[PDB]
Order: sequence, then structure tokens, then C-alpha cells
Amino acid sequence: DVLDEQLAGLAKAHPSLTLHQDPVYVTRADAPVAGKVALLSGGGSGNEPMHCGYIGQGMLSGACPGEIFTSPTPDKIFECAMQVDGGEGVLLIIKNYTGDILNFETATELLHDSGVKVTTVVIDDDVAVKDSLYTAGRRGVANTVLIEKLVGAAAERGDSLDACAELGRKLNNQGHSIGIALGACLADNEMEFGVGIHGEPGIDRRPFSSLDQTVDEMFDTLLVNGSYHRTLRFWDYQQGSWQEEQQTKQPLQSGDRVIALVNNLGATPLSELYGVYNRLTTRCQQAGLTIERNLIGAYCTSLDMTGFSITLLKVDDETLALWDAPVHTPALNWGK
Amino acid sequence: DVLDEQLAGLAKAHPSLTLHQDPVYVTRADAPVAGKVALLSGGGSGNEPMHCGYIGQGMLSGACPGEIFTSPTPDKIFECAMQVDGGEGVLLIIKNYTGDILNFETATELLHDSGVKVTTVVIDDDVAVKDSLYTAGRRGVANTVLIEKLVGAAAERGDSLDACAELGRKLNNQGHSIGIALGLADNEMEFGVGIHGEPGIDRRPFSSLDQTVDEMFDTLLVNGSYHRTLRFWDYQQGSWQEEQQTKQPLQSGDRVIALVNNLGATPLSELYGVYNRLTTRCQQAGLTIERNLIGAYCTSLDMTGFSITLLKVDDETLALWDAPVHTPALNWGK
Repeated sequence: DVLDEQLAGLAKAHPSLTLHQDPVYVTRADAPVAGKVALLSGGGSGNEPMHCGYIGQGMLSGACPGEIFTSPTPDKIFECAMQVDGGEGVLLIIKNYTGDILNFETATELLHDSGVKVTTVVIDDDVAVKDSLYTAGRRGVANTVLIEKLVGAAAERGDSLDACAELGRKLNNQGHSIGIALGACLADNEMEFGVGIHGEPGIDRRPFSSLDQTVDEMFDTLLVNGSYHRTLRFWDYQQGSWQEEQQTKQPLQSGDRVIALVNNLGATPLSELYGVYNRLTTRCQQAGLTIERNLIGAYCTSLDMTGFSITLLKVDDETLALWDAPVHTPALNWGK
Repeated sequence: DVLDEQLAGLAKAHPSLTLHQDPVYVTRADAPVAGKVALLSGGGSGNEPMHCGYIGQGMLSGACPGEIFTSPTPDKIFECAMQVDGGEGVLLIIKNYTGDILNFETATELLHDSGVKVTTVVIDDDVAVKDSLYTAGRRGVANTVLIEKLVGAAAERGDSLDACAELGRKLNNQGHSIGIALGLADNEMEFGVGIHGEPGIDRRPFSSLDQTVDEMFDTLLVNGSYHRTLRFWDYQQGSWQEEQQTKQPLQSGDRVIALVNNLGATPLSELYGVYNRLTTRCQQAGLTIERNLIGAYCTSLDMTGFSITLLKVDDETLALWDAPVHTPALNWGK
């Protein structure tokens, strides 16, 4: 009942979104938007504003909330995708959770069989742990926000479904996150190091010394666990089947230009995030990493968890242009 | 050196801001902005993004933070005002705490004597408690954000200092806030809490979110009417002037802006729940919500709780609301 109230609250607060019922999902009020690739994502509730706060021009066409930390069911994704298709196809952005993979796969196959041009982007940016509670491989966390915006800008520009997907998968290979918690959504002055956004265990528990030192070791870990080989699955709409792809991520390195997301996991004071950004900037400078753009705030939460995550995404000039492009969502608003 | 690191983080993240040192204050990087009334505010650290996240075009020209929950010293205010004045004068916005009142007063008077056209707007929107720990009269809370935007838009349009101050004062007489905290024992809430952790009306039980909103909404109505004396700087006379003023409660036919504000550690999903119930009570009482803001706009560090603010508006102030704003915490328009 409280999930419904929250969803009705979102709809009343934002007349530019439409709350659908039977089954439940959220789209832009003007969807289907003709002439442009539609972008869709979704996942459990409890990560707000992800994803419902990112519905609007220059970002998501729609999103399908599940129950708390629980993948939406495939009827929500299918119907939402049908709702948002504007004749150019629908790109599904999927965080690497087993329930999310399972459910978005089911929908995608069926959408293709229903005549909708579709393909998929998997997000696996969390560098901490391989094969956590609900994940085969690495977890999909805050970098999803950054990809949704960048791919959103590409779609809004009028790039083909293939160009959008390719951009998303490439950005996926160059984004790197890690989170810490000081309290659950742990002993005294002890942090869960490398925590995930649905309450999952991290690398371990360790002492929390200071914000600066916590940041140093988060930063170091981005570098140390940066290298990553794995197989991902994507929908080939030409062949009309799942295709296994082997991709390797390279660590960030001196010379790289980055977007930095310093993200509140739920209950960290905002002053402290600037303290985190301050230390992050110093460590990037010393490594030869140039932070070109940043976001600081509550973008990918875990209910009321006390902690924060850091995300660094390699970018170029073309990507910065996509960053700087307009976006109009509840949670991210700039440009004309 | 946490506070210093934090402010350094802010200057690094926002090249559109200048962090000044000796004394410490923040301004727009293009301050002084000639041709417009400058807006300045300040207060203790710990209410972020209030105030430094409100520095930019269409809102504040600068801000003066203090220590944790502690008024900025008058040197910061004096120096910030001087830095931001663009020849059209400086409007100081002040939340009603005794240390804020004194230090702002000290700076306002000295500024006038140093040749700066200056006046003041005092914020006392918290309906909960008269004479809290650090306040004579009513506490100044999240309506500050709404006034700072609306007055910010008026300044940016080119309204005079007098017109800007008069608008600020009128809005302060039409805006109504209350907050609650859950962190207190099991399922208990501090009702009518402040943003520095001052006591509320009492401790009471927390039954449900909807029930909490209902009682917050009722209190906005019940404590709506308020008469008190406020002091402002008359720059024509060169003196403090007292004015007896009265707020009317919210009533049927009123149109309002709503701010559902995170006091620090409330999940965003829950604020939409609050907003849902708030609209229901508003519509039931014949109040129209025209615009809304939901999120973390006036915090109290990592407090578990939230506040509701309702500000009566008309067509003219809606136009000021819709006007561009470009700050770290509020960004829209061309």
C-alpha cells in the first residue's frame, strides 16, 4: 500500500510523467515520442531517484519499478517498451542482477517477436565483488545514471538504436564504481567496504579511520580492480537471438579524462560528499586523471543506508558534448 | 580540518563559485554583478545545501557560512556584502536565530556607514515553537529556500532593493513550515523540531506517515495566525525600524508552493509518500498546490525526519518561481 502512495505522489508531483496501472510503470507524459530511439530501464524500488527520477527528455522514456530491491516483472517491461516505442526501437538498460537479467531477457525476446526493434545494455560497474548475493559477475550500481544520461542525449539527438547501444556498452566498459557503508539501510567505527545497493556484503568489514583515508582506499581499489574480463549477453535484433560477447575493461590511467559521481547511499550529510569530492580531486590530480564534470548528491540510493559511492567514467570530447546536452527529468535538469 | 576540506570540495566542484579566504565566504565567480540588487544570506554549517548551494544567477550572489549550527561572524558578512554589491545595493536575508540576528545587524549597520545601500528580510516560518533554544519569536527554516529563489528572480529581473525587500517580507508573512524527527525511543517522534536539533512541541508517537502529515498539516493551519515585531534596516533614515506584523493562516482559495524537505536521512521514496498525502489534505482544505520541490533543500546534518512548507502565491510570484535559476542545488530555465 505504501509503494502505491509513493508512486501516486511521484505522479502528482510531476505532471510530465504518466503513472500506468494494470500493470504498473511510468513513462514520459508525451510518450510514444515519434522519431527517436526510446530508452527504458527499471529495477527494484529503494534506489530512488533511480530510475523513475530519470524519466524525461534527454534521458529515459520510461521505467519499471519492481518491489523493494526486486526486479520488475516482465509484463511491466514489455508493456512499458510497447508504450514508449516511437518507431525507431527501444533500448533496454539493465543492471547486472540475476532477477533483472532474467526478467529483461524474457521481455526483450517477446518484444522482438511482437515486431518491436529492441536491444540491450548491461551495466556492471561495481568493482568490489564478483558473484555477490544476487549477481552473476559484477553489480550494476551508480554508473547506470551516467550511462542513462549520455545514451539519453545520443537518443534525443537522433542516433540509431545501434549507435545508442554501442555507445552504452562502450561507456559500460570504461566506468568504475565502489561503495562503502557505515550503517545498514558493523561494529563501532567499522565500515562495510565495497557494499552494494541492495544491502549485499562487500569485500569485508574494516576500520573507518577518516573520510580522507576511506576515499584513498576506495580510489586505490578503482585502480586495482579496474581490469575485468567477462562474457556479457546482448540481443541481436538482426539474427533475433542472444549473442555472447567477450569484453575486457581497462583500468583508468594517467592521461584519462573522467566524469566523477559522488553518490549518497542514503543518509550521508551533503557537506561530507564535498569532503569526499575534495579528496577525490587530489587523488585524480596525482594520478593524471582529469575530472571534467561531476555530480554530487543522492543519485543512486539504498533506502536510508549511511555511506556513499564513487564512480569514475572515462570520457572524450564527443562524450562531454553528450554530457552537456539538455536534460529535463525530476532528478537531473539542465540546458534549454 | 573537515569544514575547510568541505568548502574546498565545493569550490573545486563548482567553478562558478569563488571561495574567499581570510575571511571565509562564498560568492558567484562573477561577483560583483553590476546592475542588479545583490542577495546575501548565511548561517551555521549543517543545513546544506542551504546556503552555499543557492549561490548563482537568479538566486544568491554570495553566502557566509559559520561553524556547525553557528552564526557566521560579522566580518564574513561585511566582507561578502562588499564583494557582491554591484551598485544597486545588497539585500541581506536572515533566519531568525539570536546569533544570526546580532551578527547580521552588526554587519548591516557598519555596511550602511561604509556607503553600501542595504536592507534586510527576516525569516520566521517555523510554526512549531515560540522562543526555542536559539530564537526569540519563531525559528527560520525551509521557507528561506523559497524566498531566496523568488526574491532572487526579482533581483535578476532588475527590481529595486526596496521592491525586493518588500517582496521578501510579504512572502515571509505567507509561508508556513513545520518539521518532525524520528532520530527518541521506539516509534516515537519529536514533533515540531528545528533544524539545529532544538526541541519541538513534544515527543509523540509515530503511527504512520499519513497520520504524521495530517498532524503536520493541521498544525500549519492551527498555528497559522501570528503577530510579532520584526526589525529591518531603514536605509533612508540610517536606522533600525520596528514593524508590528501579522500572518494570516492558510485558507480555502489559497494557491501555494509546497516544499517537502528532507531533514537528512529520509529515503526519497518516503517524501513522495508525504507529498501524496499532503496534496490530499491540500485539495480537501481547498488549497491548490501550483508548484512543488521535493528533496534535501534545508537539512540538519543526518537527521531522520522531514519538514513541510507551504507558501501562498499568486500569478506574479508564480512567474518569479518559473524564472531561470542556475545554482548547485536548483537549476532551470534558459
